[PDB]
Amino acid sequence: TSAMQTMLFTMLRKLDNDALNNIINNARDGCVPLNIIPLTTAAKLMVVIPDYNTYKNTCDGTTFTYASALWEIQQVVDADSKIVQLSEISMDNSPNWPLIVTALRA
Amino acid sequence: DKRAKVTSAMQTMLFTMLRKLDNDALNNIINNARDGCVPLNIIPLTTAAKLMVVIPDYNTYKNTCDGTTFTYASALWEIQQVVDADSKIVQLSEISMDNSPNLAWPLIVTALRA
Amino acid sequence: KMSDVKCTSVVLLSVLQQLRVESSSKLWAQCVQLHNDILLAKDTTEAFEKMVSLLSVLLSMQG
Amino acid sequence: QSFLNRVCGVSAARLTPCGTGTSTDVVYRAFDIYNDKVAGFAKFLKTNCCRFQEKDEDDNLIDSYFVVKRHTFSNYQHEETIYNLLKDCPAVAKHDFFKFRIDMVPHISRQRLTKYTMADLVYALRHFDEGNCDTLKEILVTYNCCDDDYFNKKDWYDFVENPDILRVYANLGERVRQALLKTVQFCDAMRNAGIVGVLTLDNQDLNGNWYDFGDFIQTTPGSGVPVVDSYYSLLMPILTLTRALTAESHVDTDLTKPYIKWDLLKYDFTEERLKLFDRYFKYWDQTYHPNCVNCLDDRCILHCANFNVLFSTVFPPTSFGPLVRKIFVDGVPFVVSTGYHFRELGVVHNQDVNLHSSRLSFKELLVYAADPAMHAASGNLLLDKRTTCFSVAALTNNVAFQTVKPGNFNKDFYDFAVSKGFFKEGSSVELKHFFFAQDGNAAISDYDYYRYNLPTMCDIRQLLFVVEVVDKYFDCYDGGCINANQVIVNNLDKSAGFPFNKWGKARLYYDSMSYEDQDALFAYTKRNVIPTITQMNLKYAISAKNRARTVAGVSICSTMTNRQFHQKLLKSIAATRGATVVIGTSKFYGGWHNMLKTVYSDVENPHLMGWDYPKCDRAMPNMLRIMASLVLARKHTTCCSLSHRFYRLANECAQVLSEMVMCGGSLYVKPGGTSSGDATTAYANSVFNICQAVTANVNALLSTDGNKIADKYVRNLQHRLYECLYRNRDVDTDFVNEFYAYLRKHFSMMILSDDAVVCFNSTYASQGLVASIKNFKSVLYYQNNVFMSEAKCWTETDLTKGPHEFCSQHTMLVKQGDDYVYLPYPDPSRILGAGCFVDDIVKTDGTLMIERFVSLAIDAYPLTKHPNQEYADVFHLYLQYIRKLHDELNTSRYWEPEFYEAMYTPHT
RNA sequence: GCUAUGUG
RNA sequence: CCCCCACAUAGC
Ligand SMILES: [Mg+2]
Ligand SMILES: [Mg+2]
Ligand SMILES: [Mg+2]
Ligand SMILES: [Zn+2]
Ligand SMILES: [Zn+2]
Repeated sequence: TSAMQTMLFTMLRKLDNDALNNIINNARDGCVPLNIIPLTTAAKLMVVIPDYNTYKNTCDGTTFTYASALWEIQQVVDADSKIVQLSEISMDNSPNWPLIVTALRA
Repeated sequence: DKRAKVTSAMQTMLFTMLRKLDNDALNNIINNARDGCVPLNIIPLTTAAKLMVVIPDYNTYKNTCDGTTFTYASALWEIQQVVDADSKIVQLSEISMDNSPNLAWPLIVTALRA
Repeated sequence: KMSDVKCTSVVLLSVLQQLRVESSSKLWAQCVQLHNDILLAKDTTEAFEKMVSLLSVLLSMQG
Repeated sequence: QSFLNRVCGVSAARLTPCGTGTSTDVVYRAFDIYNDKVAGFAKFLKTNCCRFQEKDEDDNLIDSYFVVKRHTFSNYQHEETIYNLLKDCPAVAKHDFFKFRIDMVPHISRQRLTKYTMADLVYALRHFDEGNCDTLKEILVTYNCCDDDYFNKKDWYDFVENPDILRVYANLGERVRQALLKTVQFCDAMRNAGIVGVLTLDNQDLNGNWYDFGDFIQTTPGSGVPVVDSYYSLLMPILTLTRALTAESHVDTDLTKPYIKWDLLKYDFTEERLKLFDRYFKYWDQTYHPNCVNCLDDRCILHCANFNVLFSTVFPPTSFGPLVRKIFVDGVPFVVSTGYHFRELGVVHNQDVNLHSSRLSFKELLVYAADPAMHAASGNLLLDKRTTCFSVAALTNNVAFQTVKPGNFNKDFYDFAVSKGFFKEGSSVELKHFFFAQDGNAAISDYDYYRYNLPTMCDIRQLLFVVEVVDKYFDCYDGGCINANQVIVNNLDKSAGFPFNKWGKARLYYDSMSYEDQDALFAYTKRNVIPTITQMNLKYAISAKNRARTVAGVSICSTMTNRQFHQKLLKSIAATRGATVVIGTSKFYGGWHNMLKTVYSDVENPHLMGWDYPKCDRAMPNMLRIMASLVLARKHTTCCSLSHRFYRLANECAQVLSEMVMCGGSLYVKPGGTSSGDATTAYANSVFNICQAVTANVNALLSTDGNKIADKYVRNLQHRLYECLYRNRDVDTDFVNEFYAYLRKHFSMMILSDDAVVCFNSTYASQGLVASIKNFKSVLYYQNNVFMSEAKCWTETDLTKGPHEFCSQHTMLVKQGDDYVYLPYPDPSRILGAGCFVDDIVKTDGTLMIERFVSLAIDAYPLTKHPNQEYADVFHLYLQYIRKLHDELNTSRYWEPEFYEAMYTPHT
């Protein structure tokens, strides 16, 4: 029951594609997608960021990288129904935790 | 013997399956027959109370059973319940064209004879 | 190379089916669509793109 | 311009010469010929007719033609004498008789005929070849079934890819029905005029008019007899391909009128069938029994069933199925089936019915539980929009939504395989066979493939000859009813079907009933009709395709009697070696070489040809399944009477052909086709395979020019073949042996269930004297409603390489011992995928994997002889893995390869 | 007698 | 929970 996950992660490490290890080590930090990742251009993607260092790595200005692909940030929910802009959050005012971002395929 | 056990099981399932029939519209169309026999394909078509429609998409829903009443098999049917494929209860207001990709197709509506 | 992609997609869908995702029909339908078009695929590119889709489906819930 | 001024006459039609003027045009049309010289249904050149097309006022071309045939003066005076006795019929084309000086020569001018006759459409549909459809395209365009841009889509002809082509042919259907009505009126005029003759298809316009009166003989008026056997018999597939009697569903048989509101309680329709027969087939000489319980022998059951196939397309689909009746047990009203209404066999009433019985013992409650009457009466009404098939009831308030679990992965064998250098990029061997997982709608999407089954008539004279030739392929066996103690059942721990799978397996029903109870149940089925319910199970296999596989587990009350009815003949077929049907023959110990040398027997110019059936389980017509069951029941002249044999046929046709199939907790009706869980499905499939091959040879031999045949024995065989089909109604029991010897000499076959390989004569097929792939394609187009793709079916020219594909095994010639031995080897991807993917995770235990891998290595031994090196290393990898596993936990011991080469040496 | 695998 | 028919093969 439990060994099938370990065998899957063993052959996932044996695969060593950049998108796969990128997604699993973002999941190691707490960055979790809430829907199925789409491959069609201009389709919606939900993803969560749990802390600010994960925002430092994963979020990149106005277009953030995920699964070795860039995604245009549109709208952010801080799980309190407060619509967060891109100019609002900085490291000066990091207490606001995890915040849900929508995106589109470049 | 175990043949007595399986014949008791089949006896009880025959006894239950005859109580499930209610003999009003069954007796009407059987006794209205001329030779005393009818096709089996019209027994639930003219005798059954419940109707179950399985609808695969949204464009089939607007043609067969849209609203709270619909006409199939020359009768009026009142929609009792609509249940999606995950066995959850679905309201009638959820079924719309903008909400249709969020629904777990197929829908299994349940109607009663008027 | 591409054979290990198919051999890990079958065990990924096995882990998903063991995590009771087949109770949800809407998720299991696109899981088996991704898995069947992984196994029918002949290139490494589309196989790895559908692989990150199926792995993102796994990493959606905690497991 | 004087001859063109003469041909118009008083009809006042603007005419242009279609060919060169004042001389005859040469066309290439299909004819139906029977002389002492040449006989058959083939294409010829017609060189005695000069044709003129009629123009409208806006000068676009019109379908009306003026076919002027100038012949001898004798036929001129004869046709004038006969046409004066036929000009008052409405269905006779206008003939203008005149003479003209081209040197006078007599001229017969016909008015407003069509470019194509009925025989052109019949030959175009019955001899169909892609890329040679110009006659069919012209007929489909000039009658507005479709415009000319419809054919730019390819796979337009295919019934499986493009099912709108049935909607295309349904627009030809009403013209065909009007031609049938005009044929009946012409036969009435011939009988009332005292004229005896034969009606051939090429003498009938596509408007329905009749125009060739040369061969007709006068008699006294009122005593004329027309011959319409070849006409209706050749026309019969077109009536259900184009759906000709679809206008009979309307209120006064008019298409611009609504449907008939038939009564829901009506089931008889016998007067309706007789009225339809006297409307459309009035001068058909044989008697028609609407209910086939009044049929003399099985060659009358095939006849009346072939008419009931056409006539049952008019009647509503609710009237068919079982006929239930209220029956009291201790004054408790039940509802049980005391009959059945068949689309093919008419109305069948049970004989032994007990309206009041105080007690219910085990046999009768088994019959009452297997009945769909109680289940479909107690259940809810169902309207399933996922399926085109007619749905009757739903047994639960739920709906079953079963899925197919993906296959478990054997990581250890994959690590061993990559340790041995397999699955490098660019090698010929890779993984292509996997367990394909399916979603919830898989069972109903696989059940919806029964929409390919269409109601299909057959050429009944041709089918009645072909059944006699197919019965010759089953002569060396013996059969008959065996007793209940003489039955042999392989696995008792199998499921007993619905609803019996709740209480136990088939072991419980074979241990609970004594032999006297089973024999009483068989005697009941010989006098009554028991309908049953077959559950659709999802097969769990490994394949290269994405499709799901569904088996139809038939209940115990059908298979228990079908075993006693068929077991002796099926065991006799499985025990006999060297015959055409090769069920029961090993491929081991030189059995593959023995089978291949049995096929390669004495054929002079041998090629190898093999074909496949597209959707054989689904698109099989009901006439051919009935014919297969009749051929298999022809071994019963001693132990069963005619009534017992018809009731066994009706039981099997009600249990495995038009059954009430339960796909996921809700009952549907099955439109037809074979069932995979039948007690006789492989052998009925073999009968159907031999039937299609024999009728492809008949269509090959009859559709060639008999003048162009060099041999005279073959030409006399063709002239006798047309006569034995369409002239005599008796079975010519020594020409059947001659045709069977001809097919054994020039068309030797190997037949397993639907897979087949033949060893045919090259110079005979290239001359068009035996069947090729083109004749198979035409036969499967008009008798099977499928398109056999030519890209799948193969032809092999060299003999020393064997057949390309038989039982999914490739063959190679190898030197084993000292003589050259054919060996079967599989695709290495199949063996590798069976090795690395298992169906259940408990099968990855070592005590089961040693057995699984030694079986896989026994199947994979003949790859070592293959010239490709990685193919040869497949068996070495399997053997090294068995060595690894056995060393973890002597030729009769299984870790050394002479054990695996002993399985293919002919001495055992 | 059980299990497994191939073939349709 | 469901898992057909037939034939071949292997181990006890
Ligand atoms: Mg003619
Ligand atoms: Mg096939
Ligand atoms: Mg085959
Ligand atoms: Zn008859
Ligand atoms: Zn018998």
